[PDB]
Amino acid sequence: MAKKPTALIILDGFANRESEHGNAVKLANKPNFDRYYNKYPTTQIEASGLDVGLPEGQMGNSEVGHMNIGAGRIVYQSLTRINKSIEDGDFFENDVLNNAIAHVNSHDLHIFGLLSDGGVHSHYKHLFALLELAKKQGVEKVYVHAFLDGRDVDQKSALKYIEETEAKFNELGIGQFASVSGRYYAMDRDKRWEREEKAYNAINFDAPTYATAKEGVEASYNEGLTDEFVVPFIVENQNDGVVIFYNFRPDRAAQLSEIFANQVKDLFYATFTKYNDNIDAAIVFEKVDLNNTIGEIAQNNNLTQLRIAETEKYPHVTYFMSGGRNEEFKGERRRLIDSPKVATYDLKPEMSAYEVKDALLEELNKGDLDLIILNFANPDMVGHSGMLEPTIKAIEAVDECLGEVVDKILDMDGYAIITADHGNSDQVLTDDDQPMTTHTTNPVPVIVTKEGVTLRETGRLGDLAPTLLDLLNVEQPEDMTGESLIKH
Amino acid sequence: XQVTVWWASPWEDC
Ligand SMILES: [Mn+2]
Ligand SMILES: [Mn+2]
Repeated sequence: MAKKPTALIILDGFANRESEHGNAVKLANKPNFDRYYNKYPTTQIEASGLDVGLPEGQMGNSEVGHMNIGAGRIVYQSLTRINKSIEDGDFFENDVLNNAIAHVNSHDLHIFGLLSDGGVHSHYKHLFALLELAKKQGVEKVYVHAFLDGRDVDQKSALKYIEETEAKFNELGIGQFASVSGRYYAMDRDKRWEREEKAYNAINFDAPTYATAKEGVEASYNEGLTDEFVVPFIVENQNDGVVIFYNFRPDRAAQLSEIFANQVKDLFYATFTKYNDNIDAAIVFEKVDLNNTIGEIAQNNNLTQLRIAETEKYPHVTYFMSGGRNEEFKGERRRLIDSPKVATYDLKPEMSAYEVKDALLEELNKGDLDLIILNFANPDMVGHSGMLEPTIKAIEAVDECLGEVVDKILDMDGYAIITADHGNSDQVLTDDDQPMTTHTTNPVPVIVTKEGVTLRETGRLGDLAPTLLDLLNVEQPEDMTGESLIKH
Repeated sequence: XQVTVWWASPWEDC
């Protein structure tokens, strides 16, 4: 039969902020959003930091946000999980780590990794935990092979990390630097194996040599070359030749993992996480499998669903919404609308929002949809320009589309949840009027277009799918630890 | 995005 639709409408990069200064959200003329906001129940929810599985303080983002929305739970990221296992001790009881330690004592340990607190590919505090573990289980020879960042952190900051780590070597008693390589060598990913080789060699074959890590790095600086581009080198008398790789992101660790792996005998080789490097390694950390995301629950209650967005947020309403899964669920269909081909979207702030809107109206007119997941990309994609007037026009175009969409849903006696996945356009200028081109940490609005209900006064993205299921009168599975924003 | 995977900073280095 024909169905009354329930729609989640994600205004990407659109959050609540008090001041109007650099606040495209407030300066925009958005009569439709404002009409719905004044008429219908509203609240505001957290989309950053620990509430979306990120470290405390970290702005949210589209990938994390769409995964938390779809999952109906906090989806904990790798960095957050590792940090928690250290704070809670699990790390030190880790079988693959205690195995590794036992193996070098029976043959009586190198450590590879990006040495910074960038948190994109690694974190050196995890190195500090490896050391401490080895100091508990009494390891004698620990050699640290350092890859220098300058890319996820300040361009010239390696000396700070090296100094803190040797202090740890001293405050702890074991460990030393055998080799030092800019990530431009040890963490290439564009199949540039001339660069990988220099790093392989430093780790003790033909390669530059210096008396300390500090010395080689300072030599690089004097030659105009910062941390990322540091030519690999050995630390004098400190590298006795040849293992744990504490990077947790595969794409930049794989090529070096393949050179090293692809002649030594009886080598224990572990990676913090499984890389696509084609070799047999012990894996320190296993992923959480996400099941019973909203798409799966819709499918298992025989509901039809639509995922729709233009190119820039199409992965987000498909792969990320479905919990890291490309395959459609049974009953699921999708509409991809091509984004404009421009280098930056301030050149066409309406992007393809009107074509997204028209495609949605086409699908709603079929009358066969239980569940709709729609994203309007514009506030985030234009707000990354740090330009106020383009981002205003982006929000105004979305607001006009939003009115046609929500009015049709309401005329089909359906329901909409209007929200966002994190902030951006709520601050496109700094307080000194410079461009502000990142996401924000601000909480996101929520409108539920059902009269006579009351919403909880706070929440998080993990609560949105429970709310949808509430409106659908569908049972919520245990895997979804979030809670519906509608009070009962 | 594509170069990486969901559990390895898909918002960065793209
Ligand atoms: Mn987003
Ligand atoms: Mn963004």
